[PDB]
Amino acid sequence: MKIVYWSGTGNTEKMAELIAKGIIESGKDVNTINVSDVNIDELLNEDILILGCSAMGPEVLEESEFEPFIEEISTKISGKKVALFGSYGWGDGKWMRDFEERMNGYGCVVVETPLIVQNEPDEAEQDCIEFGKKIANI
Ligand SMILES: Cc1cc2nc3c(=O)[nH]c(=O)nc-3n(C[C@H](O)[C@H](O)[C@H](O)COP(=O)(O)O)c2cc1C
Repeated sequence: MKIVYWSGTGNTEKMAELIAKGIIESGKDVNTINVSDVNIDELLNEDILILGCSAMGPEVLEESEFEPFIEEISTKISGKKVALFGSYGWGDGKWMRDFEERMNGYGCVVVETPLIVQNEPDEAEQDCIEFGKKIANI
């Protein structure tokens, strides 16, 4: 499996590692890839796309790297299963409600409720691992 994410300070990156840990504990292999190093073609061969990005700018997806990536794969993901996650600061998840609506609008099936954590996981570490376990059972 593959987990693609963008992280500015390391919060979403830590979530990605914990989600990966959950998948691995379930007995499956998984690779975490920063959005800057992804290969769209190899990624589209995956049955489930696991995507993460922190809340950036005015409650939007990170603009210089993550957003263009989403726009690039948008036309070729209809019917695919996707799991979304990310860290946020002062808001209440607006960017994620929009992200979920967007993915659904592209024809994707959002398999689980998006996982959002405020700031660094810390107390939510097990929640991240459990999310990976749910994804591994799909
Ligand atoms: C320029 C900028 C804009 C941000 N905008 C939002 C926002 O609109 N809503 C929110 O809750 N957090 C916002 N944040 C806070 C981040 O989402 C939060 O610090 C998160 O933990 C960062 O995770 P990361 O290290 O994975 O980037 C913003 C942070 C920065 C640097």
